[PDB]
Amino acid sequence: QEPGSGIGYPYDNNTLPYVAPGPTDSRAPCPALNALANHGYIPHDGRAISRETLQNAFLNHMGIANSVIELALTNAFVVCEYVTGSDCGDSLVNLTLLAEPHAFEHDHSFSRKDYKQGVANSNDFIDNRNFDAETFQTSLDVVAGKTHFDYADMNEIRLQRESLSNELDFPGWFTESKPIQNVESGFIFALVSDFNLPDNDENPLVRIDWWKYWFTNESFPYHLGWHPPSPAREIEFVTSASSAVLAASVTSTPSSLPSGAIGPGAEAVPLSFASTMTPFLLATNAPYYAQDPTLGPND
Ligand code: HEM
Ligand SMILES: *[C@@H]1O[C@H](CO)[C@@H](O[C@@H]2O[C@H](CO)[C@@H](O[C@@H]3O[C@H](CO)[C@@H](O)[C@H](O)[C@@H]3O)[C@H](O)[C@H]2NC(C)=O)[C@H](O)[C@H]1NC(C)=O
Ligand SMILES: *[C@@H]1O[C@H](CO)[C@@H](O[C@@H]2O[C@H](CO)[C@@H](O)[C@H](O)[C@H]2NC(C)=O)[C@H](O)[C@H]1NC(C)=O
Ligand SMILES: *[C@H]1O[C@H](CO)[C@@H](O)[C@H](O)[C@@H]1O[C@H]1O[C@H](CO)[C@@H](O)[C@H](O)[C@@H]1O
Ligand SMILES: *[C@@H]1O[C@H](CO)[C@@H](O)[C@H](O)[C@H]1NC(C)=O
Ligand SMILES: *[C@H]1O[C@H](CO)[C@@H](O)[C@H](O)[C@@H]1O
Ligand SMILES: *[C@H]1O[C@H](CO)[C@@H](O)[C@H](O)[C@@H]1O
Ligand SMILES: *[C@H]1O[C@H](CO)[C@@H](O)[C@H](O)[C@@H]1O
Ligand SMILES: *[C@H]1O[C@H](CO)[C@@H](O)[C@H](O)[C@@H]1O
Ligand SMILES: *[C@H]1O[C@H](CO)[C@@H](O)[C@H](O)[C@@H]1O
Ligand SMILES: *[C@H]1O[C@H](CO)[C@@H](O)[C@H](O)[C@@H]1O
Ligand SMILES: *[C@H]1O[C@H](CO)[C@@H](O)[C@H](O)[C@@H]1O
Ligand SMILES: *[C@H]1O[C@H](CO)[C@@H](O)[C@H](O)[C@@H]1O
Ligand SMILES: *[C@H]1O[C@H](CO)[C@@H](O)[C@H](O)[C@@H]1O
Ligand SMILES: *[C@H]1O[C@H](CO)[C@@H](O)[C@H](O)[C@@H]1O
Ligand SMILES: [Br-]
Ligand SMILES: [Br-]
Ligand SMILES: [Br-]
Ligand SMILES: [Mn+2]
Repeated sequence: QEPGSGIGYPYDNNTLPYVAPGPTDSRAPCPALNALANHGYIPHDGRAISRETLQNAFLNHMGIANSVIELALTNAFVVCEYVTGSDCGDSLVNLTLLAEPHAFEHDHSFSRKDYKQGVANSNDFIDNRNFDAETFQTSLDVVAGKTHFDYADMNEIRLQRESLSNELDFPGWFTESKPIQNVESGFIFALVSDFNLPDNDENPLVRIDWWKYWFTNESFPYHLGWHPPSPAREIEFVTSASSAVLAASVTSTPSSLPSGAIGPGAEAVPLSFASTMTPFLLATNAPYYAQDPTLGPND
C-alpha cells in the first residue's frame, strides 16, 4: 500500500503500493512472488532478482522467514540454469522461467492449469503459469459454504486437483508431485491461516477469504484484517503442515487418482537436470492481473 497509508502498521512499516503488471513484465506461477513483484518488493518487471532481495521481501513484507525459502531459492536457481543453459549466479533471469513444466512448476496446481491440460494434440501446450479462475474454483468448491478449512480439508483439495488433472491432462503428461505441492499447502497455512484464533500454531485454519484475495488479486488481504505473521513463519511450521495435510484422514475419495496418492509424501529435495536435457518451451502469455475489479494502489 502507499507508504503513508499505514495499512501494514505495525507489522510492515515500509509498504509500497500495488501496481498491475504491464504486458512486458515477467510474472511467475507463484502467487507469493507475483504479489511481491506487483508491490516492487522484488523488481516490478520480474527480472534480475537476487537471493537477498527475495529473502528481505518475504521476511519484511510477508512474515516469511529465510528458512522457509532456502530450498525454494536453491531450486529457483537450478531451474534458471536448466532453462537458460548457463549458471545464473545471483541474478534470477526472470520469474517466468519458473513455470518450466515438470521441474519446479508441477501438475495438479491449486489455481493454474497443467502444461498439457485438455490439449487435443500431444505437442500442444497451454498457459500453466497465470492464475486461472476456473481452476481455482475447483479448489474452492471442495470447501464451498465455509469460511475456514483445516488439514483434512486441504488434503481433500489436493486430491480433487490430482484427480481432475489426471483425467484432463493429455495421456502420458500427468506426473504427481506431492512433495512440491504439499510444501505449498504448508505455505498456504503459514501465510493465510487465521492467527486470530487461540490455537493457530497447533491447529491452523485457513481463512478462505484471505486465500481467495491473495490468489485472485496477487496482492495482500489487509482489507480483510490480514497482516504478515509475527513472528515470521519458519520452515518447521511449513513442513509440519505439509506432513499433517498428507497424514489427514480421507473421507471422500475421488476416482482417477495416481498410484500412492493417499498417504505420506517424500521430503522435498534439490532439483537436478541432465545437462543433455532440453527445457520445454515456456508459455508466452502476458502476465495476469485482476480485472473484476481492477485494483488500486492500496489493494
Ligand atoms: C524463492 C521463493 C519461492 C519460489 C522460487 C517459488 C516458486 C514457485 C513455483 C515455481 C510455483 C509453481 C508450482 C505449481 O503450482 O505448479 C509456486 C507455487 C506456489 N507458491 Fe511459490 N515460491 C516461493 C516462495 C513461496 C512462498 C514463501 C509462499 C507462501 C508463503 C509461496 C506460495 C505458493 C503457493 C501457495 C503455490 C501453489 C499455487 C497453485 O498451486 O496454484 N511461494 N511457487
Ligand atoms: C524469461 O526468460 C526465459 C529464459 O531466457 C525466456 O524464455 C526464452 O526466451 C527466448 C528469447 O525469446 C527464447 O528463444 C527463442 O526461441 C525461439 C523458439 O525456439 C526462436 O525462434 C528464437 O530464435 C529465440 O532463440 C527461448 O525459447 C525461451 N526459452 C524457453 C525455454 O521457452 C522468457 O521469454 C522470459 N520471459 C519474460 C516474460 O521475460
Ligand atoms: C480483490 O481486491 C479487491 C480490492 O480490495 C476486493 O474488492 C474489495 O473488497 C474489500 C474487502 O477486501 C471491500 O471493502 C471493497 O468493497 C471491495 N472493493 C471493490 C472495488 O469491490 C476484491 O474482493 C478482491 N477479490 C477477492 C477474491 O478477494
Ligand atoms: C505467447 O506469444 C507467442 C508469440 O510471441 C505465441 O506463439 C504464443 O501462442 C503466446 O501467445 C499468447 O500470448 C501473447 C502475449 O505475449 C498474446 O499476444 C497471444 O494472443 C496469446 O494469448
Ligand atoms: C513499526 O513501528 C513501530 C513504532 O516505531 C514499532 O513499535 C514496530 O516494532 C515496527 N514494526 C516493525 C516490524 O519493525
Ligand atoms: C511437505 O513436507 C513434508 C515433510 O517434509 C513432506 O512429507 C511432504 O511430501 C511435503 O513435501
Ligand atoms: C517438517 O519436516 C522437516 C523434514 O522434512 C523437518 O525438518 C521439520 O522440523 C518439520 O517437521
Ligand atoms: C508441526 O507444526 C504444525 C504447525 O505448527 C502443527 O499443526 C503440527 O501439529 C506439528 O506440530
Ligand atoms: C509429518 O508431521 C506431521 C505433523 O507433525 C505428522 O502428522 C505426520 O505423521 C508426519 O510425521
Ligand atoms: C470427510 O471429512 C473431511 C474432513 O474431515 C472432508 O474434507 C470431506 O469432504 C468429508 O466430509
Ligand atoms: C468427496 O469429496 C471429494 C473432494 O471434494 C470429491 O472428489 C468426491 O466426489 C466427494 O464429493
Ligand atoms: C476413499 O477411498 C480410499 C481407498 O479407496 C480410502 O483410502 C479413503 O480413506 C476413502 O475412504
Ligand atoms: C471412483 O473411484 C473411487 C475409488 O477409487 C471411488 O471412491 C469413487 O466413488 C468412484 O467410484
Ligand atoms: C543432479 O542429478 C541429475 C540426474 O537427474 C544430473 O543429471 C545432474 O547433473 C545433477 O548431478
Ligand atoms: C483499475 O482500473 C480501473 C479503471 O477503470 C479503476 O476502476 C480501478 O480503480 C483500478 O485502478
Ligand atoms: Br528476461
Ligand atoms: Br470453522
Ligand atoms: Br511422494
Ligand atoms: Mn503447476
